[PDB]
Amino acid sequence: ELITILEKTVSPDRLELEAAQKFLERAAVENLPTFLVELSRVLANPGNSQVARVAAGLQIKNSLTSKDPDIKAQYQQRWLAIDANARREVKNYVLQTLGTETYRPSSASQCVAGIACAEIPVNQWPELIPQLVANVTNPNSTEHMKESTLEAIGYICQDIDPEQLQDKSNEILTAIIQGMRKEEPSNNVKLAATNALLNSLEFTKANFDKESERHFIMQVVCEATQCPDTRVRVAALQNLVKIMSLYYQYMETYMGPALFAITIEAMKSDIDEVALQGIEFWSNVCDEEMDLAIEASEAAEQGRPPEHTSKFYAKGALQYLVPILTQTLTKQDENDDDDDWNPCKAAGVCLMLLATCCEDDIVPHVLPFIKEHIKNPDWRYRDAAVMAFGCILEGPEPSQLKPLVIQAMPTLIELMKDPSVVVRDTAAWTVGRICELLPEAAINDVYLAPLLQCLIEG
Amino acid sequence: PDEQEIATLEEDEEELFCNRAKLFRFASENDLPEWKERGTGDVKLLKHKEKGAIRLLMRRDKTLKICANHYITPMMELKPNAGSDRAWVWNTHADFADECPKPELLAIRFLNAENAQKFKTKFEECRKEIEEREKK
Amino acid sequence: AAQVQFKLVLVGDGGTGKTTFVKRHLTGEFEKKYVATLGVEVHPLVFHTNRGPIKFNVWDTAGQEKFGGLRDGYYIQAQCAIIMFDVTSRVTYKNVPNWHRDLVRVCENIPIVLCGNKVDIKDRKVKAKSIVFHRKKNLQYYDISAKSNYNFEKPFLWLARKLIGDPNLEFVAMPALAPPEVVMDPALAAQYEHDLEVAQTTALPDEDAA
Ligand SMILES: Nc1nc2c(ncn2[C@@H]2O[C@H](COP(=O)(O)OP(=O)(O)O)[C@@H](O)[C@H]2O)c(=O)[nH]1
Ligand SMILES: [Mg+2]
Repeated sequence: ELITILEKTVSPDRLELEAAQKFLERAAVENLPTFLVELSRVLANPGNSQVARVAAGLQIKNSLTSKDPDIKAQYQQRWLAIDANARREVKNYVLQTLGTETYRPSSASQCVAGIACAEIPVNQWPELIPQLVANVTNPNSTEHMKESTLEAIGYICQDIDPEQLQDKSNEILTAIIQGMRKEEPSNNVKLAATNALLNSLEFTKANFDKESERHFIMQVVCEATQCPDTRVRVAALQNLVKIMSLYYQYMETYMGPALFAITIEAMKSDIDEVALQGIEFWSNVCDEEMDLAIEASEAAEQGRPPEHTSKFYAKGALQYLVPILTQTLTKQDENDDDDDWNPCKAAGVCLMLLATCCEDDIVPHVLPFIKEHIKNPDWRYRDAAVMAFGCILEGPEPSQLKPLVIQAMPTLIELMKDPSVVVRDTAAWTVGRICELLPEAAINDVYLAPLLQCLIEG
Repeated sequence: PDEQEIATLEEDEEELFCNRAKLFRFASENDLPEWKERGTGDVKLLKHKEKGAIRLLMRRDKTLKICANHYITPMMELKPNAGSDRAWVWNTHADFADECPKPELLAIRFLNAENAQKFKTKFEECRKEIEEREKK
Repeated sequence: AAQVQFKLVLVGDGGTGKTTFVKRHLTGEFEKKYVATLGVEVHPLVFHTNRGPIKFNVWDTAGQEKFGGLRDGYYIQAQCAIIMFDVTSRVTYKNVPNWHRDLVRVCENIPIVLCGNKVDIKDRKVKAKSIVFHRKKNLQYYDISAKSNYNFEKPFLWLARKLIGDPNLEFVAMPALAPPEVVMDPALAAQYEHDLEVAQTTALPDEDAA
């Protein structure tokens, strides 16, 4: 009768939760195999409520997994010592309950992943991978079956050690790609498959090394990025960002013909969840290229760099990135918090990263926008111009930045008194950064301290 | 939704005093009675339009939650923080801050001197008025 | 059911976070002592917005692995959650992806807020430019510090805006209710006078700290 105490686990009362936890601990300590068998029997039966099945699945998962690696290893070793017949029964119950859950987050998939992490390195559950592949590839499988199996496969790939499943990585990737393909009618299946691919990217290094398999993966991801569903697009863009982060050196053949247009369209899109990822792609590209530049600077002493394959994609895309970021900076509202993570802040951060990366080359592509919109009657464009001018201050040589006392200062001083609060605050931020820049750009400190004090109070 | 028209219930009353300050709550229930924070905000004294009841009501800042809410009685007279010049300590027997009456000991520090003195004079005036009202 | 109460979950990490951020909102204080959370202590928080009253059943989850109890059991039927990490220890930031994964594996696209505590302590160990996780997963980030009450109300405001469905939602002043007037025995009045003088003698030590 574990159903009652498992149902009690959702109640907010302290006494009920404490009693439920005590009963669970007592049952687990008294007889672990029988307790697991009863939990799996509760999980398998579809007549129970959602809460009971979810709680039983979570308890089973917690019986095998822990954040501390030592505790997780201890749990897996304890699991391997259970009676073979009881293990067979519980594994059969957990495997059969796949596809009978009407809720999107399947609790049985976590149990499957835990048992897989426990047994696959010892090769104790050989039927698991063929059964999952058959479930995914069977045309007669229901939507819930496909979603549960894909989530289980993704969890298994993300959790287990990469070396233990290299033989069946090909079949796993084939199943995931067949889930992600356009022909699939269910959007939920697409989302689950894309999330599984995202979780399994680190596991497929050997597959990515093969040219044909890497090309197929890139093609299917680029196909998925154009899916009508917004969540699928967001997941695919996250996949692209992860691929760029992990396999930068392999993106030469794909950048430009396919990735450039997709990223530009994502940046120009009006959906925030898409524009954020579009900007984040180039932000991560700039960060990786900055790391490679640091590596090259270090290896200048060592003669040859180990993996400096920096193609300067950011520099080539600068003239297209800058106008889009400046246009994005305009989209703002008065009642919006300045710390709200809208595309405006992402665009500003991307502009700062581009300034720090391309250095002296940023100014020609940004300065005309500042000159045009520094006095635009619309407060939004004026805010965008002052924000961009403040962003571009870091990274270019101060001797090149000398055209700031000529025209910038007398206008930003006025902007510090602008009726709009937003432009006032952003001009204050800009002049604060100018306060840090000016000790470098000043020929002498004869006016450093007085002007600094005047600008602090400005 | 059920927003209707939000009323702060400050109407039908005159706001005699209002200034910014920080308030502290005495942890009498704790084994160590030392002071604890309560919030920062404008401390307001509200006098009823015709009932002649003067009450203290202070909310917090950026959250606008009640942290002290009780009436003013003629018994709240003597105890000051005369050792310092930026503090005031008083006792209340029925605090409805958490929608439940409790006894409380409270402290307050406005900025340094002038706000504290003005608050003390206004508090003494209100207390004298309530004493005159109750004497009849 | 005139309330719109939501089951909020605070995951955080070992120490450095919850049960002080919550206690700041609940009663108003700064717990300077580290009492490790033992269980899933629940505190109902109430806020007032222009759209009406809003309630949060805050399920405070212990950060220590040995005190977790029902580790993921509390992440059930959750509708919003907050991940908290200390900006003075990079280890607590390293574990944020694990907490996000655990939250996602049991809840479907629930709103999540990433908060960095202890920003007022100075000597910040996790620079603002080094925090990139919120960009990766489209998570809302904030800088909070319960000691100085710096942006301590922002996460709840953002969560309320997301859950209710009104970007223009703002915190409003809580209505005031007239307290009831009661009197008691004069012996308790003398006891309270003794407590009053005890309080007035001990007020100065708090001033020196402040
Ligand atoms: N929130 C917060 N806590 C601080 C700060 N400086 C020091 N602390 C201490 O850090 C401790 C955090 O522990 P806590 O979060 O309650 O443990 P947990 O409930 O297991 O997560 C508190 O006891 C505070 O005393 C600060 O600036 N902000
Ligand atoms: Mg805790």
